[PDB]
Amino acid sequence: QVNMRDMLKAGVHFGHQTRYWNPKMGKFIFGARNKIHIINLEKTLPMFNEALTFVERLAAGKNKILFVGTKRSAGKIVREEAARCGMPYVDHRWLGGMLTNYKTIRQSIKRLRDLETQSQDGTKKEALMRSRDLEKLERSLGGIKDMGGLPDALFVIDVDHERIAITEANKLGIPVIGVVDTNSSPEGVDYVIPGNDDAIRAVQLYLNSMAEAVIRGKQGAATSADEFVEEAPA
Amino acid sequence: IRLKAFDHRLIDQSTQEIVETAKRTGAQVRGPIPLPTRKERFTVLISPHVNKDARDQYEIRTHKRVLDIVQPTDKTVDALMKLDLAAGVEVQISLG
Amino acid sequence: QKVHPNGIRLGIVKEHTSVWYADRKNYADYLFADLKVREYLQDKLKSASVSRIDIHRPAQTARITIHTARPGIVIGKKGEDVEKLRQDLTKQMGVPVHINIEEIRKPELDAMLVAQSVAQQLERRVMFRRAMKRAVQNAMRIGAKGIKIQVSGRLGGAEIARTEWYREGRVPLHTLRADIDYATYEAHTTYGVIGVKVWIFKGEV
Amino acid sequence: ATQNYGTGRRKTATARVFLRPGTGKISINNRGLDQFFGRETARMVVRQPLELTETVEKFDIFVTVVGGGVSGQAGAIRHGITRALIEYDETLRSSLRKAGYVTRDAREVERKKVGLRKARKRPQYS
RNA sequence: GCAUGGCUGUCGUCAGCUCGUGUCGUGAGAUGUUGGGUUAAGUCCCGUAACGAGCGCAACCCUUGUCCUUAGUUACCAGC
Ligand SMILES: [Mg+2]
Repeated sequence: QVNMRDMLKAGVHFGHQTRYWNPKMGKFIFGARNKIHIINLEKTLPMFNEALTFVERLAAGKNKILFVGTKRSAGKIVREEAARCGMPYVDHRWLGGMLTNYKTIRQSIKRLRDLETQSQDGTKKEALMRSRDLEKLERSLGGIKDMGGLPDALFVIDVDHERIAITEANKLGIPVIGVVDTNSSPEGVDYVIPGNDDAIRAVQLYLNSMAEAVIRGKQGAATSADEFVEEAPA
Repeated sequence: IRLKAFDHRLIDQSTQEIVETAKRTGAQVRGPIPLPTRKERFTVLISPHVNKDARDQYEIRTHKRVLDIVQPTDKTVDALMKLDLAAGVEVQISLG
Repeated sequence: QKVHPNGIRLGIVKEHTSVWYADRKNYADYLFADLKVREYLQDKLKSASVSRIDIHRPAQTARITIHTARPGIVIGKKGEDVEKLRQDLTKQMGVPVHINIEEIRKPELDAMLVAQSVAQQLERRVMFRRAMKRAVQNAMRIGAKGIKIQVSGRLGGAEIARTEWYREGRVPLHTLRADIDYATYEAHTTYGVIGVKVWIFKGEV
Repeated sequence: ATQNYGTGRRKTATARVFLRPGTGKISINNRGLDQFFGRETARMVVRQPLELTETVEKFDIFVTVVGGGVSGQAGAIRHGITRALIEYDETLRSSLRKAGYVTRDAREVERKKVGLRKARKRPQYS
């Protein structure tokens, strides 16, 4: 969490290289040891703690938090520490136009709400002609079972990989919780996390903080769900 | 008995309207026998002013169907002929 | 080009409008009756819209089922037209004639009834498209799954033969399993002749 | 009993072939085999499935064939007797599936199409 | 027949032709519909600022080739 040896042992400090580089990020750098850039260690955790402050500020306010960043290599922690009743997530490539073309996706979730139940029956290959399409819809639309509204918290684990969702977020005005690296640019993201995406430990120790802060947000929402009707502790 | 109509969704669906409604009244009537089918092709030209190799060809059918009694003792089907004629079935009687 | 959508499905979808067996010596003496009946009846029933006129021949006389969506105009004060025509259909068709009248509830889902209204609107000097954008959505609030309407002809212009084409929904035409209506009624304006085609697609199988 | 019924069709022919134990009695439509098929090579082609299965001397053969052409009836018998030989067992099944005798030849004549003159020949243009 | 409806030829039974919403472009546009593999086929698979839908292709129809059931006169002759 806030502990320093969580930052030291996970592999946060190291960057990509010295030629893969961006001087709009270079304020938040510490050195260039052995031709690999070393990120700053002391400005991270004040920024990192205040990111979880506004996660918990939203999480007790009856809204949604969206987890993205689908890489097949190290995105399985996003597959794992999610999929509960307050946070949607994604599993495949981010579709071009989702927040802005949400009227179409409302029509394409109509197929999703049937083909699970439609496999009750199961001719012979004709059952396989429709049970094949259930795999692709599970691969992309499976993580979103929510319908209605727009997610009030986009948590991007990798900014350099997905400029698609950041553009479609700022067209609508929703907060973006990005995790930038050395090479990626700190523009478009709202609450920055100057961290690293080059280890399974660092991608896990960024996300144990996030799914815990919404449980306490739900524990805070369960603390406050009596405040909605009763006024004596409210 | 012999039957003539234009489509097999009448004439082979009115034999059961006769076989059931005569064997009920005691007399024995055997299974109906098909006959060969009339087939007449009509190749007509299709363009108003001439272009010869564009054509269209039709065909008119006529289904036949023959019943066979064993013991004639029922005038029941003689009254039930307006029932057994429905739209396009013609029945010439051969009460064997 | 686009062989007629009844002539490919006589069989798997629809049936004939007239069923009667005839010998080879009287086959061409019942057709000439039944073809100048339909030219007679539609010229009399220009109003009280008529879609289908079926003719059966039972034993030795006749039967006719005229379909209207407004039967009260034809049966007016208990058959003042019914017995009047039944006297005078025998004068063209020497057998005694039956006349039977049903209803065409949902009149905006049969193609002849729709396309007669198009000739009425386009001879009242109504706009060629404001008449037809409203004549498809009205036939899509209730019923069909696809409608095409082609309007071809002079269309008001000087030397202009344009074709309006508007479509909604789904209309197949190379599926014999489906069920398609079709009708071509024309229009005589103060200049030119406008022909209208309608392809109301009801449910399949 | 031992009477065996065999049918076979090739090029709009149809042959009733009866097969029962006997001594070389080959008779077709109350005619001898050399007398019926006048001067052709198919006088031996009707024996080709018979001498393959080494039963040329051990059966009576009674054949009644209708329709077809001259050398189309001879093919009907050859297909016809192979169905009659396999009423016994499937010992000679593999001796005839490999021989290419059991499959009915599907190659039938093709209809005249409009514009064309034959089934596929069309007139000359320039 | 250059005032037009109706009906037919033609490219060509060739595999294409368009729309909705979205984003890029000052705009005419474009993207979907491109890439890799494959197919008689814009037929499929993997990819991917596009996600879908229609017309088409395929199948649905007819006929010919195998067998089964129902049927035996005017058709049929193995047994008598
Ligand atoms: Mg194209």
